Amino acid sequence: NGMIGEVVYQRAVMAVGSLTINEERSEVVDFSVPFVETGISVMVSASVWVMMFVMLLIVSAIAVFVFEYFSFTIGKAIWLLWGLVFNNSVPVQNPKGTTSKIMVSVWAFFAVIFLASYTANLAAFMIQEEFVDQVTGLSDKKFQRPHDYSPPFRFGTVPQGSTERNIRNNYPYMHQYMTRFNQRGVEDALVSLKTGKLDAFIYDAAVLNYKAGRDEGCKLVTIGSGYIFATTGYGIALQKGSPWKRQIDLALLQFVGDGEMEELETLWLTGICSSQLDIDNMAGVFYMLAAAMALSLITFIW
Amino acid sequence: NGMIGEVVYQRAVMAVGSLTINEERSEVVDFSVPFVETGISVMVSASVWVMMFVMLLIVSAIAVFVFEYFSFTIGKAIWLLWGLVFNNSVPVQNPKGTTSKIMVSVWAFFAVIFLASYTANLAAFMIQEEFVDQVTGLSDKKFQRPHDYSPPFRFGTVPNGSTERNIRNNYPYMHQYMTRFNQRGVEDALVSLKTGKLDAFIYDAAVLNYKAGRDEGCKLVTIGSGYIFATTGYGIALQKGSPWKRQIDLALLQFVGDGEMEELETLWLTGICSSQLDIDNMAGVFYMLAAAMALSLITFIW
Amino acid sequence: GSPRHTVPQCCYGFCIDLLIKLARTMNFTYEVHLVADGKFGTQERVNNSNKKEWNGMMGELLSGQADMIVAPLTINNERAQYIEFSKPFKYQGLTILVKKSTLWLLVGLSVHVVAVMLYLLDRFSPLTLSSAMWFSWGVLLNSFSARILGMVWAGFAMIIVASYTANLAAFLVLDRPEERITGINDPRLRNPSDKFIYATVKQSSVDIYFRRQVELSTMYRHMEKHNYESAAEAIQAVRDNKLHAFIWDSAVLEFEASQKCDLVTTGELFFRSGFGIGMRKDSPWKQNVSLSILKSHENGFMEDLDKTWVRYQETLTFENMAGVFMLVAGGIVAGIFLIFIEIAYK
Amino acid sequence: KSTLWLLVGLSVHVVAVMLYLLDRFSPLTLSSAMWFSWGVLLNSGIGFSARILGMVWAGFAMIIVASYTANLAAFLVLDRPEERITGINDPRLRNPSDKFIYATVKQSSVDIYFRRQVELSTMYRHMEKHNYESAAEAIQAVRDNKLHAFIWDSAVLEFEASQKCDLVTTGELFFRSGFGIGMRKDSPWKQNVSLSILKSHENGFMEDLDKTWVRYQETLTFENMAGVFMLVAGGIVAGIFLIFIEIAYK
Ligand SMILES: *[C@@H]1O[C@H](CO)[C@@H](O)[C@H](O)[C@H]1NC(C)=O
Ligand SMILES: *[C@@H]1O[C@H](CO)[C@@H](O)[C@H](O)[C@H]1NC(C)=O
Ligand SMILES: *[C@@H]1O[C@H](CO)[C@@H](O)[C@H](O)[C@H]1NC(C)=O
Ligand SMILES: *[C@@H]1O[C@H](CO)[C@@H](O)[C@H](O)[C@H]1NC(C)=O
Ligand SMILES: *[C@@H]1O[C@H](CO)[C@@H](O)[C@H](O)[C@H]1NC(C)=O
Repeated sequence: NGMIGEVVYQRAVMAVGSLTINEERSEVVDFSVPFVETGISVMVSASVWVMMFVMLLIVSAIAVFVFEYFSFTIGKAIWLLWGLVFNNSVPVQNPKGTTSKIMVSVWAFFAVIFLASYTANLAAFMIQEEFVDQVTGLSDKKFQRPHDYSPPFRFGTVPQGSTERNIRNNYPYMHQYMTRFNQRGVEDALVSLKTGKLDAFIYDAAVLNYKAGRDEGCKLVTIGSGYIFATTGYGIALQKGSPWKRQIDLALLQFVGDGEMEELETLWLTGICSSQLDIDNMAGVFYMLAAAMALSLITFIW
Repeated sequence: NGMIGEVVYQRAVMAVGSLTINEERSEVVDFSVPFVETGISVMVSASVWVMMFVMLLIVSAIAVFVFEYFSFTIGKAIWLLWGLVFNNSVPVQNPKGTTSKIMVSVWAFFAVIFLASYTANLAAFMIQEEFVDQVTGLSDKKFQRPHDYSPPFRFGTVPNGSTERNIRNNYPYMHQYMTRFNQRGVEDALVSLKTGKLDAFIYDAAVLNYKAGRDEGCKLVTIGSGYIFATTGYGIALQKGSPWKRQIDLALLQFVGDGEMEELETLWLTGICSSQLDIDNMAGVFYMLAAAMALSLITFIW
Repeated sequence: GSPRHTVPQCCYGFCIDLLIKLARTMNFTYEVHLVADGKFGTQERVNNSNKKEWNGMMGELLSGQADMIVAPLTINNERAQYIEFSKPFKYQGLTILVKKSTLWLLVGLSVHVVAVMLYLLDRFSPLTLSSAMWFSWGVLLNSFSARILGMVWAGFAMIIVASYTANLAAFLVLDRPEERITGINDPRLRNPSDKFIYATVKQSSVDIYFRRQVELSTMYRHMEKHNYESAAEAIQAVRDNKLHAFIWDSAVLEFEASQKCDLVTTGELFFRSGFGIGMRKDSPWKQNVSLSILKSHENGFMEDLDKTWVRYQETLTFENMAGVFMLVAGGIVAGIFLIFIEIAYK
Repeated sequence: KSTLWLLVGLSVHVVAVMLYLLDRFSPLTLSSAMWFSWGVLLNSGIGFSARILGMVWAGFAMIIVASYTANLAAFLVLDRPEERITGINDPRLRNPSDKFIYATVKQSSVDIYFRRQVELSTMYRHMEKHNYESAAEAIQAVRDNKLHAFIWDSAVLEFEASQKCDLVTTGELFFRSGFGIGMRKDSPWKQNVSLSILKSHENGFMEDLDKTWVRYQETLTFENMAGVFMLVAGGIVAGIFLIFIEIAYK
C-alpha cells in the first residue's frame, strides 16, 4: 500500500521521498545508498573526611599539650574546635594559652577558606544540572511490566508502519502490550505528550529529533543519542534492475563529499538545547540524624 | 594616479577593489551604490543605610524598653547590634530579656540573609563585563594637543590617502599635528601598536575591525562602531557615463536582500572577541577609616 | 480615520533640516506636504484590469503628484528597479523591539522536636529548663552529651544556610529565563503561534524583504495577520503587550529606547542598508543632490543632525526581603504583646 | 584536557597597634587588648568610643571575606581554560599556526575529502608536513602533546575517551558517513550478505556488538589550595617553636 504498491505495480517509476528500509522492502524493491542516520527514537517529557578527622585529632592532641603546658582543655576543647567551624556565636571556652590562640587563628583562617571553597563547590554543583533518562532502551523493565512500577503508564507508535513490523520482528509480546496503546497521528501523539494523554512515544530518529527541536520550551525530551536503537537509514526507492541505480548512488555520494548535505541538514534540522530542591542533601541530613540518634542510643548505656 | 588614475584615463573599465568615496572622486568618477558600512575609525589598545539606621535605633529603643521592664547595656546595645550584623562576633554582651533575645534572633536572621544577598550582589557585579574608553570620539581634547594632557601621545594615519584629504578639508590644525606623527605601513603601524611604538591609529572602520577580529589576545579594540565618524561606504567606481551603472547597481542590490552578502560577510569577516583587584574599594576603605579616626580626634576634645 | 480633514501644519525634524541644508546649498523653492495615506509603497495589483500599481509616497511620486521624496525611504532592489536613488544619508539595519521556606518550616518543626529530645536527654541521665530553652533559642538560628547533638545540629544549620545562600545566588544571579529572542535566528519563531505575536508596518519595505527570502516564508504567513499602518500604532500595541515583538530599523528603535526605557532592542542586526532620497528618473536634480549629501557627510553636519535627534538621549536589595521586611516590622507588635504577657503573668 | 591579602595583613598590623594606642589615650593589658583586636578582625576567641572604631573595623572584615568569596567565583567558577576547539568551525584551524598540530593518516580518505573541498585548502597545506601512518602513533604523539588536534572518525576517539580521561573529543560532527563492506565487481555476495547485514540491523545483534565493544566504557577541592593545606599542616612546627621561644622568655 501507499508508495511501495505504486512501485511494485510500476505506476510509479521511483520513490525519491523519505522512506524507511527494512528486510521485506529490500526484498520487494531495490534501494539506494543511505544519506541520513535515521534509526528509531523514544520521546518523553572520602579522603577529605579522613584528613579532617586526622587534623581534628592533631588539634585535640595539641590541646592536651596546652593543658600539660600551662581549664577543661583536655578533651572538651573539641567542643571549641568543631563549634568555631560554623560561627554560631555559642560560648565554648576562653583560651589561656598562646598555643591555643595561634592554633585557633590558623583553624579560623582554615574555616574561612573552607566555607569559601564550599560556596565554590555549591556553585559548581549547581551549574552541573542533571539530564537523565529513566527508560534505558528497548529491553527496559518498564517495557515488560508498567505496573511493576507504581504508575502503569502508556506509550504508543504510529499504526501500520515499518516500525510496528520491526517491533513484531523483535517481540510479538511488545506489539501485544502496544496494541491497546495505539493512536493515529504524529502531531496528535505530540499533543498527547503535551497534555499528559501520553507519556512516551516510539518512532524513527530524525522525525522526533526535529519535533524535539521545534518543541516550544525544550519541554519534551528525547532519550539517548542513537545508541540502543534500530539504526537504519533512509534511501531512494527504485525498481529492481533499473539502470538509474548506480548513477543516483554516485550522484548522492558526490553530494556528500562537499558539505552540501550538511548545509541542507543545517537548513532543515535545528535540534536546539533552578529552584529550592536539595533532596540528595536532605536525604543525607535524614541519614546523619538517624546515625546521630543511633549514636545517642549507644551512649545511653552509661 | 592610482585607482582613479587608471579608471579616468581609460586603461580600465571599473574599480572593483576596496576604495573609499569622497567629493572629488565623485566629481571625476560616478560610483555605484555602497554595500558595506565603512566610515572612519580610531584604533587603540542609596536608600538602605538610612532606614536600616532607623531600624537600628528602633532595636536600641526596644532594648532600652526591656531595661525599663527589668544591665549597663543601655547605649552599648548598638555595639552588640551592628557588630553582629557582620557576624564576625566581637565579644560584646549576652542579653537577658526574652523579647530582646527574640529581637536579636530576628535581626540575626535578617543579617544572615543580608550578607547572603550581599554575596549575590557581588556575584551579579562579577557577571558584567565592563569596557573603558579613554578617548570617546574624534573631537577629544586629547587630540587637540598632547601638551593639554600629561602624557604626550601619538596617533597614526596612512600616507597619500583619503583620510588625509578628509582631515585637510575638515581639521587643518589636526593635519598639522598629524604631520609630526606620520608613518608608512599598515602592518608597520600594527607592529608599532603591538610593541608600543604607537598609541592611536586613524583609518577606515571595517579594515581595522577585521584586523581586530583575527588577532591573538585581541588587545586592539575600536571606539564604538562608527558613530562619531564619517560613515560612508565602499562601492564600485566606474567611468562617467557608463551604461553598466544601472545593471551593476541592480545586481548589487539583489545581492544585498537575500543573505548571500551576509554569507560572504561570514566567509570573510570574523566576529570573535578578569583577575583579583579591588584597589578602588581598598582606597575607599583606607579613606573611610582615616575619616573615622579623624571623627574620633574630633570627639576627643572633651 | 479622516472623513474630510486636510490642513496646513508645522513640520520639522531631521530630514526637514536636511532639506533646509540642501536648499541652502543650491537655490530653489519647494512645497512640503505629506502623503495621502501613511504607506511607503509596495508593488501591488489593483483588482480591476489585472494591473500593478504603487501607492503611498511612490504612488504619489510616479503619478506626478510628487517630485522629490525627502523622507526615510528604505532602499531595496525593486524600488530601485523603477526610479533612481541618490547615495544613502543614513546607514542602519533591522532589529526587534520588545518590552524589557516550606522545607525550612519542616526543619523548624524538626528543631522543635530536637530541643525537646535534648532537654529530655539532659533530664533523664544527670531555671534550668528555661536555660535549656534559651539554649535552644541560641541553637536553632545560631545568632555536655546533649551539646554534642546540639553542635551536630549547628553543623546542620550552617550547611542549610550555605545551601540557602547558594540557591538564592542561583535563583537571582546565575540562571535566567531566555527573555532575549536572539534575533531572526530564533527557531521557535520559525513556526510561531498565538504566544509570539509579531508583525510589521503594512506595505513597508520589510514586507517585500520578508516576501523575497525563501527561508523566511512561514513568518511571512504569520506577520500578515497584524499589519499596522503607522509605527506609532506598533509602539502602542507592544506598549500594552498586545504584540510580543516588532521588526523595525536600528536608529528609530534606539531613539524610542531613549524615549521609553522599557522599549528595548535585541542583539542581532541584519539587512545593512541606508536611508537615502527618493528621486525621479533622469533629471538635472540628480548629481547636485548626491554631491550635496556627500558634502554634508564629509563634514560633521551629519553628526550635528545626530546631536539634534539621533545622539540626543532623554542592587538595592528590597525584592525578596520585602515580605521579610514587613514580617520584621510586624513582629515588633508580637514582641510588645509578649511584654504584655510578661507583665500580666506576675 | 595574595599580594592584596598581604597589604591587608600589614594594614591590620598597623590597625591593632594604633587602636590600642587610641584606646589607652581615651579612657598584661597591652597583649590582652591586642588579642582582643585579633578577636575583632577574626571570630571571638577571647572574652569607650574606640570600640566604635573597632566595630567599624568589624564591617571591613566582611568586605574582606565576602570579597574573598567573590573573586574566587571569578577565578574558578565562571572562567574556563580554552581547551575546546568546538569542531570544524574553529577559525584557529581555518587560519593555522605553527603550534596547531593537526594531521591524520597519510594518504587516507580524510586527505582526499579535504583535497576535493577547495575552501578546506588551507588545512591541506598543514597535514602534508604532519601526517602519520597509523592512528596509534597519533594517540601516542597526542599523549605526549606533540599533536594538538586530530581529524578522525568518532568510534575510535570515543573509545579512547572511555579508555583515558584526558583524551577528550568535541561536539561537531561533519561528513556523516558509513562503515560498510568493501566488495568486488558483479557478484551475488553483494546481495546476500547485504540482506544479512540488514538482518543484523533489524535485531539486537548490532546492539550486542555495541555492548561488547562500543557501548561499554572503561568535590575534592585540591586544585591550587593544597599548598595552603600544606602551609596549615606545616606552620604548627614554627608555632610551637615560637612557644619554646616564649618559654625561653619566661
Ligand atoms: C606618497 O606620494 C609621494 C609622491 O612623490 C611619494 O613620494 C611618497 O613616497 C608616497 N608615500 C606613500 C608611502 O604613500
Ligand atoms: C541663485 O539664483 C540666481 C538667479 O536664478 C542664479 O543667478 C544663481 O546662479 C543661483 N546660485 C547658484 C550658484 O545656484
Ligand atoms: C477588490 O474588488 C472589490 C470589488 O467590490 C473591492 O472591494 C476592492 O476594489 C478590492 N478589494 C478590497 C481591497 O476591498
Ligand atoms: C550643480 O548645479 C548646477 C546647476 O546648473 C549644475 O551646473 C550642476 O548640476 C552642478 N554643479 C556643477 C558641477 O556645475
Ligand atoms: C542468497 O544466496 C543463495 C545461495 O543459494 C541464493 O539462493 C539466493 O539467490 C540469494 N538470495 C536471494 C534470496 O536472492
